[PDB]
Amino acid sequence: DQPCCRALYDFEPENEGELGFKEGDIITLTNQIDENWYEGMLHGQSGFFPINYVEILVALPH
Amino acid sequence: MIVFVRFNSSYGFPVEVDSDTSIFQLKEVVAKRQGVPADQLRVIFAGKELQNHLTVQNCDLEQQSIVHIVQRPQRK
Repeated sequence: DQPCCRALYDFEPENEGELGFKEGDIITLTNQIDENWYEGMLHGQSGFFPINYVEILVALPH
Repeated sequence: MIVFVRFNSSYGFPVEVDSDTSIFQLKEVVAKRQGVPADQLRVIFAGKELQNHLTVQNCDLEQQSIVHIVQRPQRK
């Protein structure tokens, strides 16, 4: 029910606010920032990550 | 050598490269194709992000290998 995304690739945070995750990790998608940045939470940590780096299990209401 | 480039798509287009080809070059191939800055493109192979100054014979890139090249946004 909760929109979640699957980490298709490894994403290491290089900037402040970026959400780091490893390949195969499930991120709790909660919002969209723009056409390339997604907002979500992982292990309690909140931040943004690229849309083309993850898979969409449950799409957002549109 | 043939390498399959995938840009956020399901499939991958085969590009003919050589042993001394650098990642930068492979990136430019997509840059001129999608009209996207080469400095904003990243190459991922086998769950590993390849460094721009890396060459074919300096990585685990072999014949008929597929790579995922996409535009990685940066917020600064």
